[PDB]
Amino acid sequence: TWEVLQYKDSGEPGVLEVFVTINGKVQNITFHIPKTIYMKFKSQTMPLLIEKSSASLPNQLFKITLPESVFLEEKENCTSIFNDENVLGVFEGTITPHQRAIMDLGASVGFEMKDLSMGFSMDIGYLLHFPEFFSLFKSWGDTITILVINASSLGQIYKQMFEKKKGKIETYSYLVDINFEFVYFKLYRRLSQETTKLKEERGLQFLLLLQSPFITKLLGTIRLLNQMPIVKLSTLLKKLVNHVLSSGSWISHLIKLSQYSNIPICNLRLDSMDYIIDVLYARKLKKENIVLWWNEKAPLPDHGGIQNDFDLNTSWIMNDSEFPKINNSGVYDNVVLDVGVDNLTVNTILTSAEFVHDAFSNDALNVLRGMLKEWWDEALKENSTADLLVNSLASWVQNPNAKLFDGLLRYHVHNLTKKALLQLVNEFSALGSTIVYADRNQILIKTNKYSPENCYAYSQYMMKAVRTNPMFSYLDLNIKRYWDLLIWMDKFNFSGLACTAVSQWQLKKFLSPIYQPEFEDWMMIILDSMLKTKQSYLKLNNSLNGFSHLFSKPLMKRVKKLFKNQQEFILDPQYEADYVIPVLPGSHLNVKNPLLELVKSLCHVMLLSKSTILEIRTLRKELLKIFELREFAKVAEFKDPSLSLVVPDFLCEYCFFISDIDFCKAAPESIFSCVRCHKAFNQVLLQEHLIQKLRSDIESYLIQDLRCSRCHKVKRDYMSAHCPCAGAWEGTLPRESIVQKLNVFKQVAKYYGFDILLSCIADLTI
Amino acid sequence: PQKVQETRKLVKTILDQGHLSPFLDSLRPISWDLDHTLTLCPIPSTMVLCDTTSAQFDLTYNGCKVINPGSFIHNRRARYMEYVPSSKKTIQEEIYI
Ligand SMILES: [Zn+2]
Ligand SMILES: [Zn+2]
Repeated sequence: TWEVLQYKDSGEPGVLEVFVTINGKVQNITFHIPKTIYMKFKSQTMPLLIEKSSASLPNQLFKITLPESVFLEEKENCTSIFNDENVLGVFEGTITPHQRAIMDLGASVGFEMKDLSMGFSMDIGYLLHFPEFFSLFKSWGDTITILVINASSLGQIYKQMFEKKKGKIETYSYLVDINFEFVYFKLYRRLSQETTKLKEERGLQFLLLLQSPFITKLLGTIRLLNQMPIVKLSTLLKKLVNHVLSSGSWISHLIKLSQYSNIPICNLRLDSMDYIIDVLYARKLKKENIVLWWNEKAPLPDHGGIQNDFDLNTSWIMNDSEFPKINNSGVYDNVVLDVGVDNLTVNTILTSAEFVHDAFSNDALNVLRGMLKEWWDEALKENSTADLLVNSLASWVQNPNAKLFDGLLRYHVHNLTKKALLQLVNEFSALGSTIVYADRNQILIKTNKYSPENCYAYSQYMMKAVRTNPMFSYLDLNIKRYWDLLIWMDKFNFSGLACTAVSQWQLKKFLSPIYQPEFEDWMMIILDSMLKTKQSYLKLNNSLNGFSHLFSKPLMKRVKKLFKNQQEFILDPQYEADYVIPVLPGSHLNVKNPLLELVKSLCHVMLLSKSTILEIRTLRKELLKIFELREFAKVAEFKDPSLSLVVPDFLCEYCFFISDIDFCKAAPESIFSCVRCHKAFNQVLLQEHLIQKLRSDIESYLIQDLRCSRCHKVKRDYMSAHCPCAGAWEGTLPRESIVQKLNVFKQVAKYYGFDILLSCIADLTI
Repeated sequence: PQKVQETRKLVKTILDQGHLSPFLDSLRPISWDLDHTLTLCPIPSTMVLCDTTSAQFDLTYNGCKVINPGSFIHNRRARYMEYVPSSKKTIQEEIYI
């Protein structure tokens, strides 16, 4: 037969049941498929179908082909070529039969696979369950069944949503068409009763839409008659009615995905574009004759048995991710461009280009590049599915659940991304500008220019001059803000005037409550003074020279008064609540004088002004005189109150955004929700990522190399007591730093109420 | 038989080597404090050396009785092992499924 709607494996080995379409009708049919396998030796043997072969391995090779029955009846049942005899290891043996068929047959295809080779218009059914509320529907019936106000709200909510979605329904009415009755319910026997009644009304010629993100999928297949062809999918009844009326657009989108990807409708998942990318990449890899590292059973890339073992390169590859993000703090009287960036992963994969043993295979990378060029061209021609694919590639290169996931691939892509971000910085600086900040999503650039109204032409020139270089052909360079004047120490602690004044300071959050308003007020005064001085200098014509003189004496008067008030009231139960220093994530250190903490913060912000250090320094002295603190006393030195706890490369799937998020320096809204869209993140997912980071650091401590404490050589041997240069061995990750990391983890867990991470921390000790 | 020879090679390696992980830490990292728990120096009286990739067995070597119950579900049979401490017998057991 010459078109497919579903594959699924029979109970017996090597046999598929298949659902095919011809002459209008769906038909059930059955295919017999061999298991292709590769084996490797460093000696010849050929006792037995077996064939000598050649194909690139992942970083003497024979192809082998059996029906799965005899393979199973030999491999773990008989002394055979599958046992010992210098096998360096099987490779593709994990690929399930239907997952082989989906690659080599597609949709545009008992019956032997040896002779098989490479307008929907039918009925739909529906079963979405919202855990008690198993909900049922047919595209050829007039009532909806729900398991255990109801009727009234259902009828009018249907009418309302139907009115809201008339054209959207009508344009897909022929796929799925509308008013209906309803009924609301040991009770799980009804599900088998309903599904059997459906089968009796339609033995074939109808398609079943299963479930939605509150999944119970496997138990669903237990209650459901397993023999249907099924599209698997992963007073608040508005949700349900909206899904019902969404159905036709879903079928349209799925048909578009299938017709593009050449994948049957039942097998692909809307929930993971990574799987579509997997099957398509697998097709091109085998068509370019690469031995395929597809893994069905585990995340790890199936290199044969060797992926079971620990390896120091592999563990470094898996553990490591952090960009060498640049942060040049200072005051900037120049205009600063807030350059947003996107498509850096896509751009670098496109613009990319043993002796090297953790590089991903150059052949497979070439296939990924050429295939991404193919997808990109089809996105330029507005294949919406191809654009959705290219946007989703950043997930697939990182997602361990991808069938062709490889740690070396993730790392090869990652460090290429790093190198290209540095080359982008090199280009911007080569154009005479200077970089305030840079990471994988953003660059802030000093312009060597003084007014935004002069620069709206020059900025677009600059951005175009970058993107016209071939190295950056595909970047989404976007001037997201214009800063007239910028005070900057990190991306959680800055203020400036934009073209209108904004101020955000994690520094502020660690001051006691009575002084937090005071800090903001003086920040506005400092910005106003810097502005007045900038424009004053520009009317006379580093422009900041003398800006302290517009407010210094008022500031010292104010601080004398506040010091008197603190001596009056810090002890007082009437006022002590506003002098309590807050407990916070990454709360670095203790402090005994909160006014001194405010003054330290204000002086530190002003000491960012590289041109003017002397006037701020003298003002800092005369302020610290108020406390009888010496100018260089360690009590008066500024150390950042926030200890960063960054989770690298966190993914917002709703907009495919790859952000490092800092649980201490970020504001809580930027932790619990995205910062390009504003969808919220799942709490258990987030705790899981923190546990992955915690265990990554414990492992990274335990697997570390030791280093000689005076000549800094690495300890190359297993049983020396000290280095041959007489120096003792010391860790490259000293224990103190790891205790500090665990301390910030316990603080973060206590504050945000992360129960699972807290249990993990507790189970380390106890 | 190949199975006997390889399992004898396994247990004889482990007990002569006296230590459950003879491999370098670069091939199997150990928490440095707890390496004393992998060592066997007064050889145990019995060892349930469960290994997913060898035949079931109940060898004796230097008086140490070493039993591998193997994979739970193998060749359409569920498998489990009944060690009798007061006689050191080892009755293997199975269920077809
Ligand atoms: Zn988002
Ligand atoms: Zn040394």
